[PDB]
Amino acid sequence: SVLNDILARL
Amino acid sequence: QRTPKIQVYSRHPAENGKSNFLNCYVSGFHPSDIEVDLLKNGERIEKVEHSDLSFSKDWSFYLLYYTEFTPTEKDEYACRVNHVTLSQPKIVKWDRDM
Amino acid sequence: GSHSMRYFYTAMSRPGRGEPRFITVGYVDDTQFVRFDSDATSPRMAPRAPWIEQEGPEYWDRETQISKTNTQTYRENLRTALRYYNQSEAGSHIIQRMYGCDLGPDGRLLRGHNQLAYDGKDYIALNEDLSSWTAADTAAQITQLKWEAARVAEQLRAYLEGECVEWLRRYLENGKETLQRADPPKTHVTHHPISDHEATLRCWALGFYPAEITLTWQRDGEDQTQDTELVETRPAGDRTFQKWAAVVVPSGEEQRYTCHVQHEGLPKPLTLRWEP
Ligand code: NA
Ligand code: NA
Repeated sequence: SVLNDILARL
Repeated sequence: QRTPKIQVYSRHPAENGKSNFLNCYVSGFHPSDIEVDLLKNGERIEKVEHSDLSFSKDWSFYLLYYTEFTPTEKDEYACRVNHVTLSQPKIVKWDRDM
Repeated sequence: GSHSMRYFYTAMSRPGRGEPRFITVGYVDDTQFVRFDSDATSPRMAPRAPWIEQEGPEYWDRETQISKTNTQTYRENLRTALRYYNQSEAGSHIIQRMYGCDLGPDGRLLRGHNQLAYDGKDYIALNEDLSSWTAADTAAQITQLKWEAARVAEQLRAYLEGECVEWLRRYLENGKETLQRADPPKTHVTHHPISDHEATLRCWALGFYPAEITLTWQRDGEDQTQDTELVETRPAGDRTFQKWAAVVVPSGEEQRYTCHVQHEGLPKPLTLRWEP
């Protein structure tokens, strides 16, 4: 299952 | 920019008359845009599938193109590959011993 | 064996040809099991292995919504990268990401991974401690500072030690009959005359899973690495892999050469020679 790391940005 | 490696080969050791799969494995390339055709006697095969685009530890991409075929003594098969790193499309002939 | 799970993200801009494409593929060991492609008519995380098909609608909905969000996040990341490298909007560029967990033979976390590349060059990597970053250049140092402020490593460490391991163990159990089955190579040596002076011995390994294998030629017991043509391990299309190693040998000297095959599907390392 994928990581929910939305809000991380370059 | 990294130019593709190309291997053309069969899923199983080839026997004239027996159904098999023709594989064209394209790897080591960057960027990701690439054109691959499987050729039978110089003509583009229509019923070709390919794996989902992925990449290796060194970030270079790879793809497998394949089609079902039945090798014969005289039919010539090949893979034609175009990539930004290539001035002209590259044709690699299927050699059943490679 | 030791098992791993990996997700691979690719975002590819293409000015003049629509918004950047975003793809995700997930692997357990050498088996791909999901894919997402923003170019699809109705983009969804979709199954690519039988043992994941049984996951319920909540699974597929969560994976899809995260991937659709990731499509937008990585288009923003591509715009950011242009500012970080003083690049124009006319060129094509690529961000790649891989992350996931490795399990030891005991089944516990061996190590975790999270790395990014920009245009095929390493950009930033989570260190093995899962708490510090290695930036490759001054652009990646800007990202590092942003990720230190947003506790990105902390979230990754939690995922990599917790959910990533737990999901991998679940997948390994559900796909036990394939994921936890090594297939040994079928091996042979072929002989291809070059001249009356020389011939190629080609040591084949076919039908093996997983892809990790070692093929080596020895001449009188001395490894022939610098004189061996070794093709890249290649997929057969039926989940297994193929590889060969070839040396050019003087005609009549073939019996001095031995091929050695190591693969985790084998009870013992194999030694072969040409059998005329
Ligand atoms: Na986050
Ligand atoms: Na570039």
